[PDB]
Amino acid sequence: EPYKVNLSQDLEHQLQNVIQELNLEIVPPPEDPFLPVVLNLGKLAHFEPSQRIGVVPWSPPQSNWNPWTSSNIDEGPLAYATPEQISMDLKNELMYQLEQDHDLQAILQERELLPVKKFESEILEAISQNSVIIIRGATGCGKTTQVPQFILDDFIQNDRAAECNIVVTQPRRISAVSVAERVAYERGEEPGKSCGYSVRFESVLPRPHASIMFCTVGVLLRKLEAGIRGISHVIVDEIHERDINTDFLLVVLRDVVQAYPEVRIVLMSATIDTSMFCEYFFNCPIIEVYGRTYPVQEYFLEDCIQMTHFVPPDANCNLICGDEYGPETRMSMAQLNEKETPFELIEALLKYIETLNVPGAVLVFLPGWNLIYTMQKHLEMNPHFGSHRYQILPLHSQIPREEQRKVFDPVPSGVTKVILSTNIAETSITINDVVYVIDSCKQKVKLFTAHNNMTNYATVWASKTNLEQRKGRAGRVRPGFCFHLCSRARFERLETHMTPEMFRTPLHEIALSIKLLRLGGIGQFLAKAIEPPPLDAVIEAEHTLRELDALDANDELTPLGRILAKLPIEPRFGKMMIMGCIFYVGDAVCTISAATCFPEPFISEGKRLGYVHRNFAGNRFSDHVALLSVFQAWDDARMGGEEAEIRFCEHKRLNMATLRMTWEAKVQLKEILINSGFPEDCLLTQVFTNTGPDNNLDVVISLLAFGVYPNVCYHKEKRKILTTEGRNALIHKSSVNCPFSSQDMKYPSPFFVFGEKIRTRAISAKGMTLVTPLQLLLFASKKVQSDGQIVLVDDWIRLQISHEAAACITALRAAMEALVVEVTKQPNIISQLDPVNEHMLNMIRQISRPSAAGINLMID
Ligand SMILES: Nc1ncnc2c1ncn2[C@@H]1O[C@H](COP(=O)(O)OP(=O)(O)O)[C@@H](O)[C@H]1O
Ligand SMILES: CS(=O)(=O)Nc1cc(Br)cc(NC(=O)c2cc(-c3ccccc3)cs2)c1
Ligand SMILES: [Cl-]
Ligand SMILES: [Cl-]
Ligand SMILES: [Mg+2]
Repeated sequence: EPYKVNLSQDLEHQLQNVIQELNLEIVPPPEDPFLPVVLNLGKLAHFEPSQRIGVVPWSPPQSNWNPWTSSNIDEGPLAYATPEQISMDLKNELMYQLEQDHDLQAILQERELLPVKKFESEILEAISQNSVIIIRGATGCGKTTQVPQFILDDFIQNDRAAECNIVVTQPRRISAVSVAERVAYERGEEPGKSCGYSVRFESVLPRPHASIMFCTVGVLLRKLEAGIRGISHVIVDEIHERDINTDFLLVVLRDVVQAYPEVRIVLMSATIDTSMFCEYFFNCPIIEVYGRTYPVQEYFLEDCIQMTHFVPPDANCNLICGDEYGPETRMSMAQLNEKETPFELIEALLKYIETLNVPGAVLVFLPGWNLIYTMQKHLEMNPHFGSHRYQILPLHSQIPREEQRKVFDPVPSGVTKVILSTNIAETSITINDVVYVIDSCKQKVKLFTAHNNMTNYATVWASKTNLEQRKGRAGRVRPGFCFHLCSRARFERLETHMTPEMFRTPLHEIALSIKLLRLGGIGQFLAKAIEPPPLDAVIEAEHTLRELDALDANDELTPLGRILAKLPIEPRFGKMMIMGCIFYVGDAVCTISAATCFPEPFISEGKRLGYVHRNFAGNRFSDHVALLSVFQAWDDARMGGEEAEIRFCEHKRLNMATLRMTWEAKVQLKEILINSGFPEDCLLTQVFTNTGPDNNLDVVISLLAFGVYPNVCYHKEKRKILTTEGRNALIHKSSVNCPFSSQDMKYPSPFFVFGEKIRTRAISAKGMTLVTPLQLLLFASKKVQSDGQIVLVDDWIRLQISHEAAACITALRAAMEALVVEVTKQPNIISQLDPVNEHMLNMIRQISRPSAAGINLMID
């Protein structure tokens, strides 16, 4: 039914007077109430379109240049020091370290036994003679940790240390950091000397000479605006993962290596068909790397049920079982849901592994942290799996690096190490005690569908290549056992390979990177990829960027697009942050934005929020206000020094690591807006109240509606909400807006904007913030139609509201867009806006108020 909006007569008129002063078109009302007219003003201001394939330039290392900071070395000995001097000094330093440090000699002795060591000479010849090589070999040979070292030490030992600066790309944040720490440790160092790392919002720079930067590809791409300056070698690691940014970088690097053949590219791959990569890079050589494998006995779901005598409480391949297996096996398998992972069978399998009386670690492949937590809980219930007999360790990207390194530690005699792992343990790391693999046969992939703005953290079937790779992890120390939890018939219906990310990932961020780097057309450049993305993804990226006014009608980068290109967040949040700067609430909007890059700081364990966490929300029915209020309290507690911070965080059940990384990310976002010319004064920390009148916070909530659009919903009763699609959905358990018990919430408005629309067995809105009907019209709606008493918003909900208010508010939206265009041309103008534009912003400030829509959040 149409929702009744109670806005005052004075507000009606003030809106009309601002639209008067903007000399703007109040789209008049229809004659026939069944001829509904579109209120949506077209664009009221544009960027002067520009005229319409570039190569990223390359230059080699040189002694007076810091390639990591992209700046001349002017202070210190290294400003004038000769390459010969630098090389002699680094060589002398290294030989002396090696002859003095006994713990270091011992570590080198371990290095010299890695399978890859035998191929050191062959690898180094191939690189010295070819612009591009591929190093191919089984996971655990030592490609990742040793090859960057082999190259550096080659230069150091041959008196040319100064001529060597290596970029190593990794498809994951966790790999870039872990490998940097591991390689530093192998060289008797911490990151910051010969090794360093750069990931989104965190870096430890290496020394400028004879050094290795481990990064994520996203970092190297954002740093390319000035070219690859002072680097001898780009090692692209784990190319077989088909991480989308790695696929993208291979396009860039192939044009680099064609134009600048003195550069060295080294691609490194697990044992897959690398023909594609070889052919792509002008039939470059492939260096085979190998060492001792062992046979691994493979079993499937039928073999597992039979040999454990286990009994449980697309077509279904658990009803298919051959006649060489007994009837209780078939009857038991046929009771298992293929969409579930049988946690109880995994327990039974661990117990069967005991009876073999061959000691070794068990690696369990589980798709996400949810099934690792679920497995871990289930085990730590049964006292059989206590400290006396078992060390059960989780391995996922989000647990702290102290805990992640424990998977490599050895375990007391008579205790069995069990690793409950994501696919990090498939090809990117090697745990050395492993004799037994239990394989869920599933992957976790983020699927996004634009048409309905639906996110699905999907549990999908692994590939045969994934099952073969997972089986290989059992056969590094002795003959091993791999227990696949899929039926033999399910295995026959598995794809050979996962879909590459390039085929199933939104491309608007890569599109911005192509345009910032002057590489040509989005379509044109992506057509040269090794396996190009689907057309509809390209069209969808171009549509997103034009709608944001990041591209002009000639598909060229606007001054707005150039700032969004530089901000390492979702473009829509980038634009939200520019709007925050204009309203002088930049700090708060940079915090909302930074927080989307990290897990929730609330340690809530998948249950409904308790009293302490709900309290951070005040009277705003907003997960985002809760998050801003946590940061304000945390930042106050931190005045008391580290231990006061630790105590505040564990007394409030907060993840301190997440609050610190989010804070660092906010500081970096603010720096980029500063260097784009936004004044310091629009980005200051602003104390606020989450209970009393606060116009700064009202504007932040208006801008959050813009940021998360089109995620709007309407509350019916209890946890039931109506989505943009006219569809029924649930309030996420996580939300301060989820009813703790049977007490139903009394929302002063039924409208919510939210961070994520999530598909599981149902549709969920996670990260929910109540907005007024005025904020809906202003920033949480594209198309609005009026019959003259009733408005239809994006074809999914109706408001009973003045035709004049609705059209006046839609015009404010259009007026606000035009100012954003003008502000991005010259950001310092926000200091000194002409009066009509201040009145426009004051009107948005006013209709952001709860009072503006007849709401008082202090009276329930
Ligand atoms: N943090 C660590 N602790 C212990 N061993 C490690 C660690 N990191 C790597 N290794 C060991 O180094 C060896 C080489 O690993 P890596 O270079 O990743 O191989 P590849 O890249 O060829 O798969 C393996 O035996 C692995 O177990
Ligand atoms: C473009 S290139 O390939 O020639 N070099 C290159 C390659 C890669 Br991967 C990363 C980086 N730099 C960084 O990641 C960072 C630099 C800083 C910084 C700190 C203080 C002052 C100035 C810069 C912080 S992170 C550089
Ligand atoms: Cl191996
Ligand atoms: Cl493929
Ligand atoms: Mg590797």
